[PDB]
Amino acid sequence: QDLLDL
Amino acid sequence: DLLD
Amino acid sequence: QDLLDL
Amino acid sequence: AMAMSDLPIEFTELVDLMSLGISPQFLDFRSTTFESDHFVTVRETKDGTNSVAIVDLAKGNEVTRKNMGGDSAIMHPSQMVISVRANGTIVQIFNLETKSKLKSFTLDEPVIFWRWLSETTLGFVTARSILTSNVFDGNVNAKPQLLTLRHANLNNTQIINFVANKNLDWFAVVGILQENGRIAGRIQLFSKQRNISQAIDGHVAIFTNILLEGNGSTPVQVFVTGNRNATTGAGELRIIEIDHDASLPSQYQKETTDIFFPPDATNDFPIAVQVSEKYGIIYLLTKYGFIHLYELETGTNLFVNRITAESVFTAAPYNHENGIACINKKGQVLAVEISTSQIVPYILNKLSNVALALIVATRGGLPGAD
Repeated sequence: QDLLDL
Repeated sequence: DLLD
Repeated sequence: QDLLDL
Repeated sequence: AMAMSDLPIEFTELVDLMSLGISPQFLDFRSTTFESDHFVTVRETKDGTNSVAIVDLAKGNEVTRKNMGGDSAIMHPSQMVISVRANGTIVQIFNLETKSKLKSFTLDEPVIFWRWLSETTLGFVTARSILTSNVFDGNVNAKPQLLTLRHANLNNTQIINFVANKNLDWFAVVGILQENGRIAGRIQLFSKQRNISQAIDGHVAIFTNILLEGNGSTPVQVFVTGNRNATTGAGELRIIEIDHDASLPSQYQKETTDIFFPPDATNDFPIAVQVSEKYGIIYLLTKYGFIHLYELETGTNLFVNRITAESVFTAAPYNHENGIACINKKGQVLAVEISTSQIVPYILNKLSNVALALIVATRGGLPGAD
């Protein structure tokens, strides 16, 4: 999962 | 090769 | 102790 | 509080990626890499036969598209060199103007994150180790030299940054994790000559230099780090000296400054930090799009402004490391740079502002009005 893309 |  | 006071 | 026009900074749009045919699905931190203000690299995974778009921001945003078979690709800060990795294990670095394969090798454990530490050196982070490679050394089949092991505080985080100083003997690896509904940041600091690491909290890190009064023309090394506490919401910027030279009389006095977050941005956090050594300016960018300009010697916030409504997911230095560029979720690459030719008008307006404020204070309870 991409945290910066939340 | 991953590119050409 | 630590490298820096951070 | 202020508009872009009234602040002494210039705002540019270097490119609209979406006006170049770049699909919005590839505008994320892992698909669009931003290593400097020279190239933007978009990995288009679309039907197995993946492609890469290299957007040359210098030569009028020229798009060089080639089919590639990897799961990550990045460009050099200034040269026409592309590094490509597949399965996290097979790595291949090519010069695109000589058609020559600069590097080709296979790691034992996969690489989670990589970034160019300098014009000569490329850094790797795996699930457990931190490695570094001199890709211009001439040894094509040379695997990267191990730098150190990952500190435990970085476990169960996603590594988002890897920074070094100019001497390549101080390093910082930045990972983030999800905590208390917000995003918390962890940093591993590493001194290579001491072979020692240190664990701190932080979302952003950079190494830079600053000339202090009395030290002649010899700079002093400082480490800049920004953090927002996932529990309390308190945000802090810290500037601390590294490896002071005793022959220098003046040393940098540690500075800590509060980072401002408006009431609507409770889930915001710092995403980038860049420093202009020439002007002594710290640019701190947040994920929501707020830019903060701090003065380097004192850490004092010069101003805060919102440069975009769409979230940003990656940034880089701009001009000749005098400003900051970023890519927002829409695909706009926006650049912010202080402009000294605008500081005098800005000062004149602030002086008018304080004169007026004085007058209204005399209308209140300040001795005046004659």
